[PDB]
Amino acid sequence: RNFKEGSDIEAGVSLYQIDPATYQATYDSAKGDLAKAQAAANIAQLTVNRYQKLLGTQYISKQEYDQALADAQQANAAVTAAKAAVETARINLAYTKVTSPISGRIGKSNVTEGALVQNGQATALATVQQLDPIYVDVTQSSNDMMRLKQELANGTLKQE
Amino acid sequence: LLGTQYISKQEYDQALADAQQANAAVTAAKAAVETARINLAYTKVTSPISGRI
Amino acid sequence: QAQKEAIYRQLDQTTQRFNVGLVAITDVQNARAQYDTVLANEVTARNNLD
Repeated sequence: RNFKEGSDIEAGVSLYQIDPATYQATYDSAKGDLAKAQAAANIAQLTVNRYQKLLGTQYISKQEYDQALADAQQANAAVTAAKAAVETARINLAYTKVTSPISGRIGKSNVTEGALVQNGQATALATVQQLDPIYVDVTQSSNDMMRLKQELANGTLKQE
Repeated sequence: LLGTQYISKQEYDQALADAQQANAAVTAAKAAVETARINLAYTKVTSPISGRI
Repeated sequence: QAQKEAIYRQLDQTTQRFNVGLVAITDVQNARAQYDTVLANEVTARNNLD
C-alpha cells in the first residue's frame, strides 16, 4: 500500500501496488513482440527504401517493388497490432490501481498488504470520496409528488 | 562477410532482421517462462507478509 | 549492340543495386565481366564486319 490512510488523493495517483510479477511478464511478452514486429518491419522498411531508389529505372519492376511496398505497409501494420498489444498490456501493468479517477478523500484500506485481490472483485479496496459538493437523498412520498405535480395546475408556483 | 563486401548488404540486414526478431522471440518466451515460473511461485504459496499465522 | 544495350543495362543496374545494397561485389564484378565479354564479342562483330 502506498498512500496515507484518510488523506486526500488526486486522480491517477498510483498508490496501490498490485503484484506486477504476472503482468510484468505479459508486458515483456508483448513488448518483445513489438520488437518482433518492429525489427521485422524495420527490414521491411529497408526493402522499400532499398527498392524506392530503383523505381522508374531499371531492375525493380514495379510489381516486385509493390510486393515490397506490401511488406512495408503490411508489417508496419503488424507493429500497429503489436504496439497496441503493448498498449493493452501496458494498461494491465501501470493499471495498479489508486485512485479511480475521482480526486477526493480516501477512506480505509479494506484490503491490506498481501491479501489477494481479484479482477473486478466483489468487495472493494478503499473508497475515495469527494465531499464539498454533497448530495442528500431526500425521499418524498408518492401521493405527494402526484399531488404536488397536480398542484402545478393549482399553483404552484416555482420560479425562476 | 561484409567487412570485405562479399555478401549483399540486403541479405545481411535480412539476417539481422531474423537475428533481432528471434532475440525478440526469446524475450517473448523468457517472459512466457516468467509467466509460468511465477505460477510456481503461486504454487508453494508464499506467505506474502510476515507476522503470525 | 542490342546486347550491349542489354548487358550494360544489366551492369548499370547491378551496379545500381550495389550502390543501394542488393548485390554482393561479385555480382557487380561478374556483371562487368559479362558486360566486358559483350565488348569482346561486339568488337569482334565490328572486326568481323570489316
